Amino acid sequence: DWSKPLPPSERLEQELFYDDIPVEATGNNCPPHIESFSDVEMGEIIMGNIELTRYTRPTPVQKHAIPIIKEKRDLMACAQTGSGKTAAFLLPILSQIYSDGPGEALRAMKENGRYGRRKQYPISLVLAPTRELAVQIYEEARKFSYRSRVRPCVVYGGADIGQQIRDLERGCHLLVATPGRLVDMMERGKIGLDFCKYLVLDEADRMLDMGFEPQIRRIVEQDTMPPKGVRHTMMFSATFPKEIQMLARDFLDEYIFLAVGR
Ligand SMILES: Nc1ncnc2c1ncn2[C@@H]1O[C@H](COP(=O)(O)OP(=O)(O)O)[C@@H](O)[C@H]1O
Repeated sequence: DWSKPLPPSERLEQELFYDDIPVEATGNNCPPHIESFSDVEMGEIIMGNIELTRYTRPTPVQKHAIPIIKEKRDLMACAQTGSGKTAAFLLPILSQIYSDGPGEALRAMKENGRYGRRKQYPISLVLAPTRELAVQIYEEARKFSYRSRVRPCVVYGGADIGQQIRDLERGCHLLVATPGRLVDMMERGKIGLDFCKYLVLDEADRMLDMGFEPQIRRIVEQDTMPPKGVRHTMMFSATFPKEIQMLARDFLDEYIFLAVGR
């Protein structure tokens, strides 16, 4: 069902569509890396969209992070920007979702709430420090969710929350958001973190530099999100100061530390 692609759409494909660096990797029973996307199975939809995006081979961070996430192991990864981090986590996550489906849980619930008052339960949550990074992540998600049942969404401050609220209502299996706006959404009862199995923190060090830790601890520890060990968590940070080390200690479980040249 959720594994079978939908009929193509010329209109969308229009809209939608340095290496060999040594890597450090610490942790228990760390899953082996891939040299090509076909080394592991991610389904027709993913492989189909990888072709459309013209991704020949995985980048370094993609080579080690993808199989680790596929194996449902928590991850802490220090990689520079512009290294393919985004896809490194969206491909395996989206692949997992297509394979498993939404579940009879979120399925037998697609019809709740009232007209103009629907609560959404994202299966996946991605936190970014800025509207720019959030939008990028979001665009990459649309390309990989092309011809799939997954509907990506993105919310952030600095723009009307009204339009954003109306977009969420239409459905949201994967949510990209800046911490501030997401907290707003939750207080307004528009978002529930009860079924969130995938949590990604992109550029965590940048988020703390901006003082987003309170809102993030609020989002992850002071609410309804499944705890570590149950949910699958991934952290991406270019630097690794003590604050980030502590943030990883609290949010990650028996994780793998991945350093791509830094
Ligand atoms: N495996 C890949 N092969 C070829 N190009 C890629 C690959 N992964 C990402 N890119 C290119 O890099 C860009 C995305 O960079 P990005 O992943 O957003 O950096 P970051 O992860 O730090 O945000 C895309 O526009 C895409 O063309």
